Amino acid sequence: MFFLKDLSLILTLHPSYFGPQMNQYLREKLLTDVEGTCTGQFGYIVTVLDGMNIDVGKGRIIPGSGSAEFEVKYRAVVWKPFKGEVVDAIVSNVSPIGFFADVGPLNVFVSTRLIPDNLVYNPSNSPPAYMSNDELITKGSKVRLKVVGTRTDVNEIYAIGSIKEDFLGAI
Amino acid sequence: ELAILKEERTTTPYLTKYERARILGTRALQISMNAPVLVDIEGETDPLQIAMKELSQRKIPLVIRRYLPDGSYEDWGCDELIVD
Amino acid sequence: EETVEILFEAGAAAELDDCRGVSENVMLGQLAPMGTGAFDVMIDEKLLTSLPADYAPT
Amino acid sequence: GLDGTQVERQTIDTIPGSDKAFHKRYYVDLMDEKNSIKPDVIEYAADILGDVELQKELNSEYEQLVSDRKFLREIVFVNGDHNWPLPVNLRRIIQNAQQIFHLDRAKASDLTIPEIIHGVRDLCKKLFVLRGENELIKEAQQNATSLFQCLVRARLATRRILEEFRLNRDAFEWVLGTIEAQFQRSLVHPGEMVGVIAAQSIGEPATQMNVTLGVPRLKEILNVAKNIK
Amino acid sequence: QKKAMSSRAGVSQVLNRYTYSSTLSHLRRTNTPIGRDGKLAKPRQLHNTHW
Amino acid sequence: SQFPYSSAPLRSVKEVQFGLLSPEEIRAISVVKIEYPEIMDESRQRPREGGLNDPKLGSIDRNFKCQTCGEGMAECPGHFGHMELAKPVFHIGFIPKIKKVCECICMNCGKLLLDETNPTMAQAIRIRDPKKRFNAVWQLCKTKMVCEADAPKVVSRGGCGNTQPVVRKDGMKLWGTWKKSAQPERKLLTPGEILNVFKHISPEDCFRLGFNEDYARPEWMIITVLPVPPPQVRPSIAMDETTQGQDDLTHKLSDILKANINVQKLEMDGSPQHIINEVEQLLQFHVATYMDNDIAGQPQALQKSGRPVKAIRARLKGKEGRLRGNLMGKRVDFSARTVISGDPNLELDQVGVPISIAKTLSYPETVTQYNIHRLTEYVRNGPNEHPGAKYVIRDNGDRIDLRYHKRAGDIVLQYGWKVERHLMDDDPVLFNRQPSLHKMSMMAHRVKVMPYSTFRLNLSVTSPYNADFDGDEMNLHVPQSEETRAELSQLCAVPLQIVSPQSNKPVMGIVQDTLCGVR
Amino acid sequence: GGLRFGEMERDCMIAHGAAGFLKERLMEASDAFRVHVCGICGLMSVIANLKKNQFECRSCKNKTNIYQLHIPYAAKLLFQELMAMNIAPRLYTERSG
Amino acid sequence: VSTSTVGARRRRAKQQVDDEENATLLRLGPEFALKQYDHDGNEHDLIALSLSESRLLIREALKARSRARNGGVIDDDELAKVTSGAVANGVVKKTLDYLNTFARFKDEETCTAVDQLLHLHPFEIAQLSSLGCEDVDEAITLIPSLAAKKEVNLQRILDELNRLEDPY
Amino acid sequence: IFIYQNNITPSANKMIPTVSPAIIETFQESDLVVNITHHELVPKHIRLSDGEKSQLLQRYKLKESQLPRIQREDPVARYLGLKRGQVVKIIRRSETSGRYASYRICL
DNA sequence: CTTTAAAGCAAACGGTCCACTTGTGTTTGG
DNA sequence: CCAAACACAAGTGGACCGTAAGCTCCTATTGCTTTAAAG
RNA sequence: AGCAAUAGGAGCUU
Ligand SMILES: [Mg+2]
Ligand SMILES: [Zn+2]
Ligand SMILES: [Zn+2]
Repeated sequence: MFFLKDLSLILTLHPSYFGPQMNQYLREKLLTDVEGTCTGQFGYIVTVLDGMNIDVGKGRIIPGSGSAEFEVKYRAVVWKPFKGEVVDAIVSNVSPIGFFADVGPLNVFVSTRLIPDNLVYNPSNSPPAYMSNDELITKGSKVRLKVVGTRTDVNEIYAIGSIKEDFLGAI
Repeated sequence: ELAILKEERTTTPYLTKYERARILGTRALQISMNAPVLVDIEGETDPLQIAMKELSQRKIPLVIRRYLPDGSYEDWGCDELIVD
Repeated sequence: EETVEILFEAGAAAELDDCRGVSENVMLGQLAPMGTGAFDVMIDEKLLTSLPADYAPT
Repeated sequence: GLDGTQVERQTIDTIPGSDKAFHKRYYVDLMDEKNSIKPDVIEYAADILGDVELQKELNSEYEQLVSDRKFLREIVFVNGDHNWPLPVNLRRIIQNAQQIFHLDRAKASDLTIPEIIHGVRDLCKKLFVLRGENELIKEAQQNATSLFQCLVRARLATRRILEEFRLNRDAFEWVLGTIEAQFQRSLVHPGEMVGVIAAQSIGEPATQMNVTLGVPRLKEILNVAKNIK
Repeated sequence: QKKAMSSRAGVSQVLNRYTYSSTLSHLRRTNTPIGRDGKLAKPRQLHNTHW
Repeated sequence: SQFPYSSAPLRSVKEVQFGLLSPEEIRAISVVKIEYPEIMDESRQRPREGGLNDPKLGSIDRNFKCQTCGEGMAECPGHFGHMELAKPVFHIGFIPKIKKVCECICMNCGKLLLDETNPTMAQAIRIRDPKKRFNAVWQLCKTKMVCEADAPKVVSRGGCGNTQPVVRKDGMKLWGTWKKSAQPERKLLTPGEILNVFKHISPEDCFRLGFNEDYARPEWMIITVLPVPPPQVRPSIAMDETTQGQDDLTHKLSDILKANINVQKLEMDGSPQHIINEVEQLLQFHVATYMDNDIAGQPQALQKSGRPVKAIRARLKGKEGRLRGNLMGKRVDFSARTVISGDPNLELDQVGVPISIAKTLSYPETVTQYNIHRLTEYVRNGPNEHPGAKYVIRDNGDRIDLRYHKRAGDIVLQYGWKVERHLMDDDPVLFNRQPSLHKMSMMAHRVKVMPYSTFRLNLSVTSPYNADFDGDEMNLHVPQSEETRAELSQLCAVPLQIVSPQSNKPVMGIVQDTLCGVR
Repeated sequence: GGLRFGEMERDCMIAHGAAGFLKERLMEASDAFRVHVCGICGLMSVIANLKKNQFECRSCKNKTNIYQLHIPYAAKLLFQELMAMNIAPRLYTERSG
Repeated sequence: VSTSTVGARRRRAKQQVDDEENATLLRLGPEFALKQYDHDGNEHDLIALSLSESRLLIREALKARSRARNGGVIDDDELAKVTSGAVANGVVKKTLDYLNTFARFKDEETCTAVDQLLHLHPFEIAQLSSLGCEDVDEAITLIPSLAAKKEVNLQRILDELNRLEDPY
Repeated sequence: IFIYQNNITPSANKMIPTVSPAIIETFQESDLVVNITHHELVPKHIRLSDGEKSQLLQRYKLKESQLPRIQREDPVARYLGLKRGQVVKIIRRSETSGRYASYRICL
């Protein structure tokens, strides 16, 4: 789920870059650096509210190196899942051992054992998809799916859900 | 929060010896790191002497943050402190 | 003086060292809040933005 | 508030002497013709005699000098010593001013009494050891520079400036401006490690040194002893 | 050997052969093992009986 | 920049928080349990895992890496192990404070003998300083010889009513005299019983005596598991090209392990009560002298050479210990020393530097667009001709030694690179004579390169140094950066020290022949 | 070998107010080192694998709050000996109170 | 690297079992304290954003930064482009399309109305604006914490919500 | 103020502080024979008021513990009836500046 | 019958701090 | 108002820790001996 | 592209 997060990023600037439009160069550096990164403690940083109007303040020269440090404080929006929270999605992949659903920036895959047993897979249908009597899961469908697991890998994270519970699955 | 407004700044208006020494060292390191030079470079190649010329012409772009014993501080640009 | 006894007493009482002294900053190899290290040097923006636009980062 | 390299021994001239010598050096009289300024030193000599709106300022100056005399004699230096280390050396300032502006030929001086008095008053209100509009700041600032103001007023007295040193207006402005700047240069810098400097300044003389004296006595003092030799 | 502490040190020294007089002096040297732990300047003093 | 890139941000230490290490955290930060005494496996090539040279503890070899962090000898800090003790033992550096807490508290129910009811202690609690509070509570609470169950209708404070012992110290054994009611039965207080009593102290009780709930818990002053330092702290050495003896700490840890195993050979079989005490006391003594081998009134843990063991405390104290011998002062690179000579023809702030020293010492000069021709001339000149250069540092830290490089003509200097050129004329160097009694005994001079291996000084500066030319030697320190060059030239320079603050008079004058000649 | 920059040399540099020169003598002209500390426990118990870019304080079960510090190697050795005598010196990079 | 107002969290001797997450039981982690702070350290109420406020904020920020880039001079598949980097564009495009596929409140007017009506724990406050529910049952079973508060009002609040819900 | 002759025994002395809200101080007659504030080495002490103490602390951006201190048992604090937290102002001779004002806080 | 490896075994004078001894005072209870 | 025993106050003996700075060279020692086991 | 430690003794300049 998306949270508005106050966060900072300390930076280092070479003396060669010490020109008259420096602060805007650092703003562009921040926008390139942070727009897309994952952190295990926050989630996923999709955008930044009021990107061009971040205040870099006054940087301090590090004694011995001559490079500037900036505590660029700003308020942004981050998206983090939590186990036991219900999140909607749309299926991306399909496979006999389960399917993938894109959640926020990520993609969630649900395993075969965690699926209502009235759902039956089909490798021969056109289009290929899970079926049932009165239940359908095809590409482009919506899935109100619960998260029951999230491993934190620094670059890309993955969440494994479960549609075995009531009020969940095809919608 | 801890910064002091430019009106109630009660420190000396004069650059001290330690501030001058450290400012010159830092500027010399900066110019020696291929930083742009604000003064007109005529003859000298030593980064420290270039830094001295810039300091005399009030063209060194640095700020001294003078910490008080209670943790608060005052900010003075080098160009507004008076150099002897 | 009394280095080991003082360190033991500091351990046994959970002393917090504020690292404002000279010797303490010396043994950690840091800049002492002394002489040239009694202040900080920031980067001024108001004076910098007067430079020619061609001396800029690319 | 001064850096310890910046002070030099100077005589405080209001301290020594008899009251008659004090009176003759410093007291001026406008109505009284003889005890006034010698006429042959100033342009405006004839305009001086008989005035009152100027004898008031002269009396205020003389009373300030008597206040300094009493203060130094009764509170600070009760035993009469008047040669003390102080900031900017004024003898050297005066002699440099004489050299630069060529004070020979005993020329008519264009330096009026009210301008002298107001110049010295403004100077005495321009020696900043502490800056701030607070009230304890003002009290500490005036306590800081009381002795140096006593020196500057004992030296730059109207009779002395006009007769003994014969400064004109240009030399006067130069002396005042130089006193401002050199006093501002005599101040200790924030960040000074006065403790290490003091420790070395005390310990080094110990390397060259029935009352107990020298190293054992200094050891008694520093190793605070419940009984001494 | 196992009681090197609490034993007198420097009782034997390498004979100084830098020059002849240095050898002659080293062969006639004397040492009072008072030790430097103690600032009593009295035993360091040239005394009348030294004549 | 000579450190390989790490992604964490670099910051400096603002606060140091001392405290004890709990057994839980000692076990937690460890990487391998240590139980086997014997150093090598069986004299058999990469010794026994779980011994004192486990590769998990870290690498001390140049061509081997740490099996815990996978880093070279340069970067690996070393890693701690742990070695569980069969019985708990006192920390040697806390026995007096263990005694004082034993005297203060109730040794049966773990409660302060007096409460806030008594106003003297009710105000002794009110000291903010832990040490003053502890002193003010111990000096009152030490004399009440019972844990009264009623605060002075019957209202119970929860106390017990057991009498208090008169604690005494005899070596490492804490005796406590119970004067019942005649014959006061004096019994030995073992570290384990005191540990059990100490675990019962409540957090607020703990606060009153002046300890801490998170950092210093009174039972952590009793050792139950012992950290094993990495081999970096106790490296081996080589005596004649094939032989090695372990450091004192290593043999001490081996002796402790032997003692531990002997303890574990008594509670498993017959032990007629005059061997359990002996062996447990052997463990106590080995552990004590592993930390402090200067304990009053007992023999010292000795080496088979007859010397005493170099304990950690002895490692830390004295002129030659860690603090004063390696932290307050230390040996430094880029320094020189030789006899000084006088030169009437030098300026006051000039020092004459021998050619050989001028070529041995060096200054790193960043390549820029104002000094590139001069630096390339220095690179071509080489490290055997003056003015030349000794090293070229690439923008990533790779050194190009110009001695062994046969093709010195084929080096082009890049911008931002660094050349460690020779010592040259007008370089500011710090110049110093011992003893340095005042700030003017060590001053910065401008260099002038000269033959004839002495240092040259103008004769008026020999007074602040207290130097003359009858054998004296003086030290020269070369600043290795621009900040230090500027600091030297703008604060320590000879012209700036002519007037001293000691007596607000000059210290340099005209001396020793110019004075006679001018007269 | 090198020359000893003893305590009185440090006193003279302190009197001169040359802080940068003193730091440079004692660090870059001598045993400068780099260590990693735990942002939670402040002990140098951080297991660092720089080529795999992975850090962990296993006591605190921490992999994200870890900081590096440049300190004298003699200071690191001092802290390790203190840890060997059960004393915990905790190096914290920010003030609390 | 990426840090926030959450600072020391220093090590007390004791641990806490109450550190695992369970979004059913109001356990979120030591980053979303019941009383947040701002970039000036001043105290400030926790923020738990529904899909509507967040969508409006992101659209606003993107169009503001586009007008800033343009010197002062319409679709999520285009509006997400303002970021830098292909991964950035992809993540913001997926997020924006997700917002426009489940945004029952497609305007600032109804977002303001629900803000007024709602202002109770901000978690469930936002989840009501995010999870359509017919009657009391879905709310009290999918969100099990509404039981032990004795201020429900779900019936009429949800009625007015689904009433204000625009067609699709 | 309870002026006594010979000794005040510690048993009696303990009742002195427990008699709030009144204040009891004691002096021995032998100590009072000479007034020590008239001594040349003893400069004039003037206890500050609460408002002036606050002004002093704010002017120097100070905490109470960062001031030079004076014991409540100091002969001039005892002579002045100083209670804990009260600050005296001490004007004294200064050979470098003429006049110097010192402030001490009571333990 | 000889060699190697591992384990065990000897005989200077000053001063801050801590509480046991020596001493004085209370205030219950008749 | 006065007798008393134990609550409460110092005086006193004898424990530890430290003793300028920097530098040079040379020289010796780095565990040893006895018993037991294996080839 | 890699030159042990600990001790004692004698010295140098203050
Ligand atoms: Mg000499
Ligand atoms: Zn009890
Ligand atoms: Zn940790």
